[PDB]
Amino acid sequence: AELACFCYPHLENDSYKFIPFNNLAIKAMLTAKVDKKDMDKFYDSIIYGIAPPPQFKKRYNTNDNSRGMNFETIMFTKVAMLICEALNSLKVTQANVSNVLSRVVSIRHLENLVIRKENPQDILFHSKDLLLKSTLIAIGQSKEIETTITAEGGEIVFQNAAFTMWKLTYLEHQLMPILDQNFIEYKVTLNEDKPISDVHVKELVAELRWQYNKFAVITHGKGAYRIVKYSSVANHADRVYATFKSNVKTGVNNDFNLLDQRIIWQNWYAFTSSMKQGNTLDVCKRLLFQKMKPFKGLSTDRKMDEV
Amino acid sequence: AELACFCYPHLENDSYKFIPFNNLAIKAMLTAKVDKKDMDKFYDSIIYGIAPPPQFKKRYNTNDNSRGMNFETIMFTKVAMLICEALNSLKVTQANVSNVLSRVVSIRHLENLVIRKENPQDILFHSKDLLLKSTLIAIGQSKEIETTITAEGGEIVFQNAAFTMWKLTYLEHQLMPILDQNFIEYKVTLNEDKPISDVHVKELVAELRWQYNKFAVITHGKGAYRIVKYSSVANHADRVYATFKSNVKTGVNNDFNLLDQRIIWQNWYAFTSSMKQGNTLDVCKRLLFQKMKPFKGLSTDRKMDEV
Amino acid sequence: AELACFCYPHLENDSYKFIPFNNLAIKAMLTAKVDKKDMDKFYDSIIYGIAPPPQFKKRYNTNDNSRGMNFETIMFTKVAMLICEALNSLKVTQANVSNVLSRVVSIRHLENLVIRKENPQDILFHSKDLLLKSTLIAIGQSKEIETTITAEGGEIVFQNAAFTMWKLTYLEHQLMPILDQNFIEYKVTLNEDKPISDVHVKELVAELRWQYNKFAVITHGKGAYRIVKYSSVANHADRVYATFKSNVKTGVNNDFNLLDQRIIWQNWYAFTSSMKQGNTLDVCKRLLFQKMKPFKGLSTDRKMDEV
Amino acid sequence: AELACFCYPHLENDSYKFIPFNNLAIKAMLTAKVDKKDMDKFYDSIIYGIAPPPQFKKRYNTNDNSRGMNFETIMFTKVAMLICEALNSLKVTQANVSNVLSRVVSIRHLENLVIRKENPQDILFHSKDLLLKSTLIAIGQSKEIETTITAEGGEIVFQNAAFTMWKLTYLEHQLMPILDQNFIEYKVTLNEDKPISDVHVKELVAELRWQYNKFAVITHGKGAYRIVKYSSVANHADRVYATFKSNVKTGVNNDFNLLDQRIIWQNWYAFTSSMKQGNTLDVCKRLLFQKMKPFKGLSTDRKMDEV
Amino acid sequence: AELACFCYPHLENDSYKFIPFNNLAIKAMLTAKVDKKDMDKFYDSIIYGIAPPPQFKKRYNTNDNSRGMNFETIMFTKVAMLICEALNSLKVTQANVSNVLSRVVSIRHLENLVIRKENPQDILFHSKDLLLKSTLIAIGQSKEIETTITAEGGEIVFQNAAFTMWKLTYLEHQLMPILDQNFIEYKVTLNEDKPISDVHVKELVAELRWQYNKFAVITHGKGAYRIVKYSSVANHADRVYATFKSNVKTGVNNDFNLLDQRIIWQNWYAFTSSMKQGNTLDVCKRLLFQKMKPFKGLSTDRKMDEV
Amino acid sequence: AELACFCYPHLENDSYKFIPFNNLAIKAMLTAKVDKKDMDKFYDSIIYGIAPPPQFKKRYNTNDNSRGMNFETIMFTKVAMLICEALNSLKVTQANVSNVLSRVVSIRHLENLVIRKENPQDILFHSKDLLLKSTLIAIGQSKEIETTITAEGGEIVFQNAAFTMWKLTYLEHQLMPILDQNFIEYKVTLNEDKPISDVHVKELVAELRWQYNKFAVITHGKGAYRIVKYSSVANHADRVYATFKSNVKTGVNNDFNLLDQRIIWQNWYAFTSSMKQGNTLDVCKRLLFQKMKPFKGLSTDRKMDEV
Repeated sequence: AELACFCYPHLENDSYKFIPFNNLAIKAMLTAKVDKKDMDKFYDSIIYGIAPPPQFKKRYNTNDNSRGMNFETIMFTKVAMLICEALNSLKVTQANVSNVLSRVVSIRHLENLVIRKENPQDILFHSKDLLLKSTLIAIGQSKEIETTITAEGGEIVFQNAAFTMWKLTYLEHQLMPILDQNFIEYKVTLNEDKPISDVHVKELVAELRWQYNKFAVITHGKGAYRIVKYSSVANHADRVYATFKSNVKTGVNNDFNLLDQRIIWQNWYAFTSSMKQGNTLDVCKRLLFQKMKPFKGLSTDRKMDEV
Repeated sequence: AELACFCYPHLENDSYKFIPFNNLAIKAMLTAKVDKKDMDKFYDSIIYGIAPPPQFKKRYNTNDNSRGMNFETIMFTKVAMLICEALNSLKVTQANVSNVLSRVVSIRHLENLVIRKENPQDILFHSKDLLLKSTLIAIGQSKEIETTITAEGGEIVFQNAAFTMWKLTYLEHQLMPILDQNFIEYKVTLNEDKPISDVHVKELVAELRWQYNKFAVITHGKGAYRIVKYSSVANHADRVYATFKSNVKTGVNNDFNLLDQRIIWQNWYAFTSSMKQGNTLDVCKRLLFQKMKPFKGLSTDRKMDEV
Repeated sequence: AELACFCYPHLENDSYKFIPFNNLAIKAMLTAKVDKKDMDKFYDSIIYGIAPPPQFKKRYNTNDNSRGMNFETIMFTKVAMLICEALNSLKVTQANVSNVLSRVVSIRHLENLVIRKENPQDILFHSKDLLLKSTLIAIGQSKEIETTITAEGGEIVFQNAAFTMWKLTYLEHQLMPILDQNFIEYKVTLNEDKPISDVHVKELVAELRWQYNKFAVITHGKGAYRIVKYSSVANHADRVYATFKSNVKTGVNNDFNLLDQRIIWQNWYAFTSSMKQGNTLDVCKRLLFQKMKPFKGLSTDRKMDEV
Repeated sequence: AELACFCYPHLENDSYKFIPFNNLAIKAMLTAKVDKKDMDKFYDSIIYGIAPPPQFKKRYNTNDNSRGMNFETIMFTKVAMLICEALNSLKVTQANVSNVLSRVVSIRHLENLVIRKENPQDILFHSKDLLLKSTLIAIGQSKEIETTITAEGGEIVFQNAAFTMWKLTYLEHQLMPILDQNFIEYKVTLNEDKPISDVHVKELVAELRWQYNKFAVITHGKGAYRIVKYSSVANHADRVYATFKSNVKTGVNNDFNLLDQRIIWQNWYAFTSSMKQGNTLDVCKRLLFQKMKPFKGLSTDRKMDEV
Repeated sequence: AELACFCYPHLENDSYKFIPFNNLAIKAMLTAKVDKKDMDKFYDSIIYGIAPPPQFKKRYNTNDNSRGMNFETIMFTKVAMLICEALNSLKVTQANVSNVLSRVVSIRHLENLVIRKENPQDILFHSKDLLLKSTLIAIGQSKEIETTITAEGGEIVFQNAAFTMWKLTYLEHQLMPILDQNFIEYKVTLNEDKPISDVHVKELVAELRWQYNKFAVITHGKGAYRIVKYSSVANHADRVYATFKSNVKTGVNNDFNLLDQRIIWQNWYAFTSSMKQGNTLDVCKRLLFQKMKPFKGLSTDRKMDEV
Repeated sequence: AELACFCYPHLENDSYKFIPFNNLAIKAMLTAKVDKKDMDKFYDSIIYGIAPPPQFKKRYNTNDNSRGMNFETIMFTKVAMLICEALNSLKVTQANVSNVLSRVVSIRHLENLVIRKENPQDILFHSKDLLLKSTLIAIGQSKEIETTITAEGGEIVFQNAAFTMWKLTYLEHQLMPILDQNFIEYKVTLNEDKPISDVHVKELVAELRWQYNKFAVITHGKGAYRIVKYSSVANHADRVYATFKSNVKTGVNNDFNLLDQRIIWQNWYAFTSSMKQGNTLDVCKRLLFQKMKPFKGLSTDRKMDEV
């Protein structure tokens, strides 16, 4: 999921521009015999242009690899272009080139932006500005946080004055869909990164308790709630901790937003808050299984409405 | 069926213009939690633009509502545009905005115009003028009456020097088709709103008696005959009476054209004429079931032709 | 439509038995070069058994004949068997063999019996007795008249205490279906060949006037009403007159039952009654086009029910 | 849903036997003109045998009726046979004939038994005894209560030492399926009609709270829990009250089993318990909307398991 | 893969008989809430009969488990029957019941026997004797070794005077097929468990070198060669070592037949021979990666034939 | 396969231009009766333009000829255009016209170029220069040798610093595909026509021995390796010898590049080297069957990698 999997740099017109790879060039690369010291260099397919460094092979699916991406689809091309336009608007310098490209990002998030972008009803279709801003945050090249308007997208299943809830269409993705057919994940974005009233929070918590009782409300600390099956918070806990460590080992400032305590699942708030307080993985995961104790009457109200 | 279900007003360039809704914006609105005092205001979906007031929800079909319209079809879009072009040619003022938009109209009539408009053989395809005039009468913003050239359309099943008979293709509609598969309805329009000869009337009555003996000839008082199954005149009687009352309660001038007595079904002429004389619903419906008594030899002639 | 098209006689066990033809044997016959004096003899295909006399060739469809029957279907076989069982129960003698077999009958009527016979819900499926009686009348080897229980069949579209109305499924036949896709014909059979009350007649005439106004009520004189389009009574008039002549030329007693005058279409009753009075074809057909003059209130009642 | 819709009585061999109707006989009946005083007598189709009294017409679907059953399917036949075998094992007397046959029962319940019966893995397939007992309770001719082994059936979605939970496959029924595609209903049967431990009850309540939070736990008083959407308890409340009245007006002993108070939804227990105390409909329905107040920690446990 | 997954014991007629499970009974079991001390007891589904102990749940596929078997196929039933007939011919005693049933066997091997058995051209179809003997060795209840005639089966791709080579059709299995679409595995069985000539060995080694150069020739020590991709010998090495340990820990006599040294792949013969000499896993696997050194001219001969 | 099968010359603008034939014109020609002395002249179809000389008839497939090409496909047109653009860039003179056009070339090679050309990822799509150069060598009008960049194309199955290996997609060709479904052929092109290191040769020989052990490495002497089944080198040997003779009889300089001795199959190098030394066909083919004798350890290395 490194940006180097979709494009390569080219100083042209005294500046850094980025070019999408040709899937056939990637195809050729995957069949190449490469001298060891060249595993980290761009590959010349001769017939189809430059291709990613052979050290990234495992990122692409083959008849003996399904943990990668389906680079021979259109989406791959579209996702690559999406990345390039955003990177080109940055005018990166030799100094930063490898850093940007070495950055691992979410392919699903990017495919979702493509789907927004190519949709004439979606603002992103009408605003190169928002589109760029939305992509920039998605590829870690922006400080702003993802809000409703800049969201990766999906199917809106609930909306309020303060939040917007999306169903992540990952199962139906072309590039790198989720493989487990029993997967189901939602995302809640703030419409505005400003203070929210108790009332408009109550509405959100009521909808999650009623419509999604079998889901845990968590967050990856980037300003958005993630709705995941309770039987999945373990993995989520794992990956977020890794990412926390990485930045601690990478020196990268870990700015984890715990979000509203009233909304996040108890155990998660614990595991997470512990992590921030700079703790160990094992000490953290303890709290996810630790059956704890500490709005109300919501289910009853919604129940009564229905009746 | 209120015009507010397809568009919203926007004072731009010092005048009122109307914009079609995005189905996805409507989609989002239908999943929204709305504070009570906002049920009558346009909804901001954020991602897809403005959407109709949430007080109109029941106008759209969902997995738990089939009494609405299939707003996620193209037709919806087309019908919305149709309405907008017509409304824009009016240059409505703040004073009249809500009135026009609050007006309930027939969606089927509008889908039928779209079908005429997009048909290169149909004049409406070649005349923005007629098209506008045809739409204006359809959305109650014109005084002229619907005649053959401005008809909602359908399949011409009979034509004369004075009339044109159309089969209403409602079953095969995209936006809001009739659901009962045993439905069948025709419409007869005058080619010209001028006096008609006895002869050219005789031809029309002969075709209705022969080809449509199981149909009642009625009218909704807007200048056109409606051919409906006898097992349906009850509902028709109901809705036309309501509309009569509404305008009496709304102060709106009720100008009901009873049309030719020689053509309209006896009982209907009664029920209707009674209504005009300002009577009660119950007093009116009496006459539809009251087996009464009072051209001829027509069936015999047509019968002889056949043989 | 001669019985000789489905079977051949074989004196075995000192009596006449009849055998169904093999379609392939018929197939071979149709490709045979036959000496003139053999056109009226059964054909030996050698490989597939006996086949009908080559003088009947035009009775079978080929790539250059569609006025015949589709003898290569199962139905052909079934219809042949049907005929044989009935003929075998007669124990025909040398004296009568050729007469029975030379008799022209209706193939559609026979296919309809097969459909009744093979239907477990139909009595004919449970009674070899009725089945035989029904077939015997169909192949002109019985004096009884076709009544509801012995009817050729079809879809019951109306039933009363005295009559049963059937839709003739000829379009969907396998052996010799009607080719004109705009064909539509009904048949009314008496449930009992006894006197019928005025009331139970009124019900029948009311259903024909309401539900079938574009149909003429006639009869071929064999005791059953035939409901045919007015644009078809001409042909019907023709064929029935021919059949009348044939029997007059054949000496065969013409017993034509005009049926109830109150039900039969006026002009038809005339044309027919004239025919019986022993008249000319031209003198007879005159009356079908002669726009004449002489129960009531029926349509109004049915109309009122509907409303 | 009266038993008279599937069979008719025939005293043969000095006893009452019951015979299934032929769908074509029903078909004919539906097209019959019947003298008023005969609306309550069995109809003779002549060709297809006896048919139900024409007063039951609305029980069968036609091109202008979808509130009936699809009698032209196999299921109809199967369901009819099912009923007959059970009724025949009773040896009903002239005295009781009309009572048994006039009894309204659930067609869906009967189709479900057919599905059990014809399933070689299901005991009912191997035991004419249980099958009969299961049918007898289903057609109100038995005092025993429906338990797991005699259940109408469906898909087992949960099972315990004391209960068995079934998904009602009504949407996929042939004879009289539910038409609303958003329908979903479950049924919980006791494996034994004996006292149940608190523990094995706790398991049942935990599964309903976790897996079916959007469902109300009610009962029709016949010894089994019914799991229905909260947006449906209104209708359920209505029909059960009617049935309560009917038996009070019919003098039929109303033995309504309120079932465990710990399991039944609060408001329902109220509405129901009120009904038994002999109260009014309006006084009863009050309690369904009356947001009340009065095991625990279950959701938390199940939540923890998942994690 | 324990025999307890397909059947249960029943002392009937003073002896032990085994019965196949009903898939629906297994289905119910998988939805059951079971008290801990009952995880090792047979489950009573009530409606579908006995089912396997809930402790084996993971052996069956569900919407959240693909590492099990597709028990709802016919094959499951067939494989179960296959096992039962064989076990019933043993007349097992209370003393041995649990041992036999606790035995883990290969499901693919059993599905392959079913395919042989149901094939009229295959001897196993004509000999209950061989069939039983073939099954008995497959479920570890026989001392004889699998030879060509008693082979699990597959597609014969090569045959000699001494051996028979089969392609394992695992990908196309119904019950528990291989999931990796790039899987390919062969099996070589001796036609007779007697000494083989050098010549008829040479033919076998020549066919493996030419036609299967990218395959390693190994064995699981039960008397048959297994042809597997070199990129798979690692797993094979793992599982065979485990099985070796198990029997050492289980006290079960480990009789591993290294087979011909001239045929088995060098490294495998090492790894294996080491294992027998009673060594450690790590010490054993060393030799599989240890690029060693020590018939000929075979490829050249085959190459020349082709040309 | 003569260039005259796709185009005809036309001196226009004082120079030679070439025009593609219309398939329908060819179609007409194939049905023409031609006077003998006209078999070598272009044919005038009158309606579809000029067509090839009737002496080439056997080059086109008909309902009684499958040894030709499917000229009624698009590919035919495309391949013709491809040839014309290349020939037009030559500005051929009257003196050379017939020579160029009489030249027999490979149609498959040309279809492959079309596939490269029309592929936006392929350089040939972006460079009229390379495209022309690639075509020119393919139609024998260039001295340069085919290298990776100018290759006919196919699916890249292996690539190195010095070579590129392609799978010839001949089976799936439109114009003149290979008919034997068991056909399989590869081509190895040098990326640069410069000296290659021993190492980068070793990689190529290792991939051929491992992945293609059942294939002979040969060459047609034009600078590229051809990978063919050993059961096919006979034909290859035949055709290359013919071509050698032709040029010796045609006086055309035979410049046959034997390519690397370390890579070419032994026997082939012999047969070929013999041919060059100017020998007889029979003397040459001897060596292909003569089982001879004279890098290593490669298979073992690759084998070890896999494990």
